[PDB]
Amino acid sequence: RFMDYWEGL
Amino acid sequence: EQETLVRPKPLLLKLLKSVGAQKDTYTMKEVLFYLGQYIMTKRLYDEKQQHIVYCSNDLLGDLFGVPSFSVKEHRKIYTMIYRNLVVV
Repeated sequence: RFMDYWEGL
Repeated sequence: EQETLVRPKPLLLKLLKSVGAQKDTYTMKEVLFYLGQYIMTKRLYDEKQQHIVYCSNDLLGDLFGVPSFSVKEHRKIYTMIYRNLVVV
């Protein structure tokens, strides 16, 4: 789910 | 407009080239995207807390100047990225 958090930048 | 054009320093370019194409200039959006993919491909995040990245033993750690960081630290991530490139 790293991408879910990274999408926030 | 709001888009940002940048030229990565040597080490950041190396980072970017390991997962993407080499270009004279990139957009900040491209840089952010590639960095995410680099982190993922190298599994630098904690499998059990994927919003935490440990980069001390990696090229990224040398670039950012920190042993680790949280993906939620937006100001920190942006400022560290800017310190590794020049805005055009």
